[PDB]
Amino acid sequence: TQSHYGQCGGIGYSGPTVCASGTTCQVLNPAYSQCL
Repeated sequence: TQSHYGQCGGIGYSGPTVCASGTTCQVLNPAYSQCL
């Protein structure tokens, strides 16, 4: 899984798109899905 503060999604986003537990794959803005 992806670590705390590591980016998860948003801007048609590739790479480690699956967060660690406790933290959420966020939706702060359309581009900004992060592990918070």
